[PDB]
Amino acid sequence: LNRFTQALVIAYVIGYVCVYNKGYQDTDTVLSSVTTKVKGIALTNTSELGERIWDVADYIIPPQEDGSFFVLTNMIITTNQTQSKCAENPTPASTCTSHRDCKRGFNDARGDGVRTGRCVSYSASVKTCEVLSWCPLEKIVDPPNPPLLADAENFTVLIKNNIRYPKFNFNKRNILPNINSSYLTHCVFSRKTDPDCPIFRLGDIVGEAEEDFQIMAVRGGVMGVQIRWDCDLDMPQSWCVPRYTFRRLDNKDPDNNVAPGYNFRFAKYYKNSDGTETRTLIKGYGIRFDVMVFGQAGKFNIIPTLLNIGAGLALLGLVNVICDW
Amino acid sequence: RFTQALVIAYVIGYVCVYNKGYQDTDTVLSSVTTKVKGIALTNTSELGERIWDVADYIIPPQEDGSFFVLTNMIITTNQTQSKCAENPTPASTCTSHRDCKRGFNDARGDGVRTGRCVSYSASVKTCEVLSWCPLEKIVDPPNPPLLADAENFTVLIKNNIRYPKFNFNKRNILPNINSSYLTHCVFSRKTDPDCPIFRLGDIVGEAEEDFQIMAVRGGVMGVQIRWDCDLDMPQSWCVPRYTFRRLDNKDPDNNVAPGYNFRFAKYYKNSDGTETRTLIKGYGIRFDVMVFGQAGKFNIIPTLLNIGAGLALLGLVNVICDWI
Amino acid sequence: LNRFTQALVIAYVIGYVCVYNKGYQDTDTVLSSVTTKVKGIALTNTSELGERIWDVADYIIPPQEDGSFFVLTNMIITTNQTQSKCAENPTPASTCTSHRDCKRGFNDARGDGVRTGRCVSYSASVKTCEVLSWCPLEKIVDPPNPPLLADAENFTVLIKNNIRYPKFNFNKRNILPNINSSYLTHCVFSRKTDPDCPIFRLGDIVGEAEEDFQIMAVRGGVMGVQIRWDCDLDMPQSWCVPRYTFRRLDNKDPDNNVAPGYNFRFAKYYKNSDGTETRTLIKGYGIRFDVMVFGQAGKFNIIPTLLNIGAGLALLGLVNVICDWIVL
Ligand SMILES: *[C@@H]1O[C@H](CO)[C@@H](OC2O[C@H](CO)[C@@H](O)[C@H](O)[C@H]2NC(C)=O)[C@H](O)[C@H]1NC(C)=O
Ligand SMILES: *[C@@H]1O[C@H](CO)[C@@H](O[C@@H]2O[C@H](CO)[C@@H](O)[C@H](O)[C@H]2NC(C)=O)[C@H](O)[C@H]1NC(C)=O
Ligand SMILES: *[C@@H]1O[C@H](CO)[C@@H](O)[C@H](O)[C@H]1NC(C)=O
Ligand SMILES: *[C@@H]1O[C@H](CO)[C@@H](O)[C@H](O)[C@H]1NC(C)=O
Ligand SMILES: *[C@@H]1O[C@H](CO)[C@@H](O)[C@H](O)[C@H]1NC(C)=O
Ligand SMILES: *[C@@H]1O[C@H](CO)[C@@H](O)[C@H](O)[C@H]1NC(C)=O
Ligand SMILES: *[C@@H]1O[C@H](CO)[C@@H](O)[C@H](O)[C@H]1NC(C)=O
Ligand SMILES: *[C@@H]1O[C@H](CO)[C@@H](O)[C@H](O)[C@H]1NC(C)=O
Ligand SMILES: *[C@@H]1O[C@H](CO)[C@@H](O)[C@H](O)[C@H]1NC(C)=O
Ligand SMILES: *[C@@H]1O[C@H](CO)[C@@H](O)[C@H](O)[C@H]1NC(C)=O
Ligand SMILES: *[C@@H]1O[C@H](CO)[C@@H](O)[C@H](O)[C@H]1NC(C)=O
Ligand SMILES: *[C@H]1O[C@H](CO)[C@@H](O)[C@H](O)[C@H]1NC(C)=O
Repeated sequence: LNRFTQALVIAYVIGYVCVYNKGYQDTDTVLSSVTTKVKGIALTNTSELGERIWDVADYIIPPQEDGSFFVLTNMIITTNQTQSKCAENPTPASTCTSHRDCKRGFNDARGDGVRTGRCVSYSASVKTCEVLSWCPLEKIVDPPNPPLLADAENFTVLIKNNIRYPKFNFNKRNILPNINSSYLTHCVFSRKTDPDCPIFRLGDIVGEAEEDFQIMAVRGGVMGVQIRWDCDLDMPQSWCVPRYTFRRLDNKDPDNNVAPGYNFRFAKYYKNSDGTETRTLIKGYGIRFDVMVFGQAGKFNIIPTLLNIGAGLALLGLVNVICDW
Repeated sequence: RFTQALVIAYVIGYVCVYNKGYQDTDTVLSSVTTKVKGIALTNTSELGERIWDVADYIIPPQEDGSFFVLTNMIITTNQTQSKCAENPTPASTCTSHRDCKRGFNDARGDGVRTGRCVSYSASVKTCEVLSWCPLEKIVDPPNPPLLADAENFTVLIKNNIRYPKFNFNKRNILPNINSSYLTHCVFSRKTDPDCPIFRLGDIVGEAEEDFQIMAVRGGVMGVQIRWDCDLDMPQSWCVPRYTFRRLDNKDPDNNVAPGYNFRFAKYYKNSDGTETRTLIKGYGIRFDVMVFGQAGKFNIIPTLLNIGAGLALLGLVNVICDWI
Repeated sequence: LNRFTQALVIAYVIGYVCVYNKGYQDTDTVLSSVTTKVKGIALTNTSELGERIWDVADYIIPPQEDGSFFVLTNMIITTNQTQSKCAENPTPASTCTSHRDCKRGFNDARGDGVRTGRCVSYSASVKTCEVLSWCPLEKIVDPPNPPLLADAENFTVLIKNNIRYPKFNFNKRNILPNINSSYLTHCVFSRKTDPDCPIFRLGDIVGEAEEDFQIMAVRGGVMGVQIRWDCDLDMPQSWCVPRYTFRRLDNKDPDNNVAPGYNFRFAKYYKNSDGTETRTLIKGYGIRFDVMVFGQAGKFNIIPTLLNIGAGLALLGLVNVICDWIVL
């Protein structure tokens, strides 16, 4: 059996660990850099404001980040805000019977405005603590449904990705050389037909991830666009190609978390003709796209090959001793 | 027979529990999400009581992972494209039209120099420059900080992570957690260790620093999240380890641009159609969420490899020590 | 010749793989954090707008990102935009003979504005589909040359980089301790004279990368500022130093790609005195600087050393068999 185990370990190292595990290569992680450009426009027949356009280029993307990017899909717009005092929103913690309940400063922190000791009426029927803040306060209301920027589904993002492996002084780009420029003029990614088209539709991105753009885009979320560069360096540089994946990253489950979906506040400031400041507060919901790039590669190397082969010999010594037992 | 019992206790006992060398390694793919909550009041000198809603007014701008909380500032207003005197400086000062060179003397004092020489005041005179005017006065930042209420702010930090190799992923919000809990919990090493909502002050504090001394001139806080999991263990044992470091140097010497700050502006189309802007030198603390980690389950490839060398190693151990 | 191969593998492991490959160390990747601050100002004698200043601090850098940063170098400014209906731009797809060609909503998506069914004249000689949108449209024209913010070449960016190796509880900063503060007051990086000056001039950055700031800055691009921390931790902590590299990242070749160079749109919003909104649309071209920090380090360790030595012994066993076959 001594000649049998010896033929087993030789088929175990060369056959198993050197093609299946490919242990004869040195590893190297990817040094990445990405670039996005979103194209589209969206209409909205607001209740009172009437038809309105949002050019996803300028109006839709706060702000214009490096790798990742954020597409506005839904919103609650508070206007004509000015530095002033006013009534908090009706709430067990905010409600007051008189000047005694309102404490200056402390009752402030809670309702997004600083409380002055004064107690005022939120309306005729009810009364609550006065707060100085950006006024009028933001109404407490649910986001519109369907989403205003529902046209977002049909947007499209061009994703350029240059990568390099420092160790192997090798680099490549997600736009393969065998590609027409007129092709990228109107192509759009799809696993089936056009797999090399770096322009992805937003909906397709969310879809592919087993989700639904229209249900998401109401309260927001974050989509992970994973690009994987797993190349065999010893193979032709032509075989090196990006593998695109798509995940929803945040939790949809209302329980067992907080800040469901994804959203943030931002503002537009306007010097009124009176010289006084006013701002428009915007609670924007949307989908944030995180472009996550990673990978590994390796050519042949004598250092790792000899070191694995060496242990394969010592391992055949034990194996023949395991055959004796 | 004694050395053979030593190497067996050396590999299985030492390198396979202490070094845990029977596992395959994998680095983390991370993704984070922050939301800062708070508000702050300022009784400016002249401007009087004023509110800054850390949500909208306090965070320029709203970045991905990391985020930046405005804590102090020097506000220059009513800026317009125009000419005016540079700030008094050995390089900028002039005796007459001869000292002011057009364009060149520009680069230095944050405005372009027209050949003209003008008085910065009655007693002194310096090169005229076109620029955003009036210039930003040269003054120290307020102390205490205006947005000193910042200490008491709180940041929710969500962190989803995945290990590609082991097709495994977890989130910093553990499943054994009420939603009402996260409604008002606040992190603390002692009582609530699983509360992902950290107070800013606590963050700076924990790092052995002081929010009020920092927030005056600014700095950058590293919020390190470490995911070191044993994948062969139950997926339930996989948990984030939070650390806190100040990253920038507080020492005035041996560096430049102490603390952390930047300029930004607010533009306003005047009714005359002419442009004016408000220049703001914002100081603050920038929070860098740095996520990293490693994990590994059992694997025959690495185990046999290491055991193999352990045998060859007992050959040199017994042959070389017998020679000694 | 067996005593010969045994002296060969010994000189192969200790001599080759343990000094040249340094395989006796454990590896560790760098934890990084960077901070940039760009300083400069730039003038522009626009056609009609006359002399104008852009303080790279505030006016030049949309927006103020974490690691990477973006310097505005060229632009096409569309002003007095307001929500309104107006003619699309002349195009085979947009052109219309009458009300019949213009479909409400659908002909919208294409020309950056939503089409109302009505067909209007883009001018006296031609007519095209009316669209509601931010109006007037952005004229279709090529970016100015030379670039308006051509003064950008002479800007300078301070790049502060703190790094740490978690495993070895070791950390260091790209500003070495042997450095005066007055030095960094006016130093400027150069491979030759001042190699330890973390304040790089933009042009020098692009130059070093074998490119030209003035040709780039017209249509934009992205520069990779690579910082490499390759330290030997068993060596004195003083030998640990950053190596700076520079490499244009985007493709200049017009063919075999799209979105050549680098640019984006952004806007300035103004509440008109009438209460109505107006905005200034800006197609900004520029160079985006990506600070890419990476590295590896390692001290001595018995685990990896014994491992490699162990295989060197088994390797000497087969090496005896290699000279056997050579003997025939
Ligand atoms: C440029 O020219 C090619 C013309 O064939 C085109 O190739 C294909 O594109 C379609 C996309 O739906 C595939 O259905 C089709 O199989 C491909 N055709 C063949 C057989 O070549 C390329 O896509 C264009 N650019 C390149 C070079 O990829
Ligand atoms: C999850 O939910 C419950 C309900 O809020 C928490 O219960 C509180 O928990 C503690 C610890 O057992 C009690 O001492 C308190 O009396 C409870 N508070 C009140 C007033 O209801 C429970 O702690 C939470 N579990 C976790 C995630 O630790
Ligand atoms: C948008 O809103 C109005 C008011 O309901 C409607 O009359 C008009 O048709 C709508 N426009 C489009 C293009 O849908
Ligand atoms: C997106 O695409 C299709 C095809 O144009 C269109 O019919 C549908 O209305 C679009 N969805 C939205 C909500 O814009
Ligand atoms: C802030 O400043 C003024 C002026 O001294 C004072 O009258 C007012 O009470 C202060 N506001 C608060 C609520 O702290
Ligand atoms: C702003 O600009 C003009 C510049 O001449 C000056 O007259 C005016 O005083 C300034 N306005 C304010 C409110 O300070
Ligand atoms: C935040 O909290 C405590 C609450 O008692 C208070 O003492 C402190 O003044 C607050 N800090 C600041 C700086 O407002
Ligand atoms: C800029 O533009 C004008 C108009 O051509 C010229 O008169 C003026 O000298 C220029 N300014 C500078 C400082 O170069
Ligand atoms: C800007 O917008 C309006 C509305 O279309 C137009 O009537 C007006 O002429 C424009 N103003 C200027 C300054 O050209
Ligand atoms: C920048 O620097 C050089 C050297 O001072 C100067 O000759 C050149 O004019 C400058 N470039 C621009 C665009 O001002
Ligand atoms: C600091 O000081 C001395 C002053 O003579 C000078 O030689 C040296 O170059 C400076 N060191 C650095 C790091 O610039
Ligand atoms: C917004 O709010 C206040 C409410 O009293 C009103 O005085 C002001 O005119 C409004 N601003 C405009 C001009 O829309």
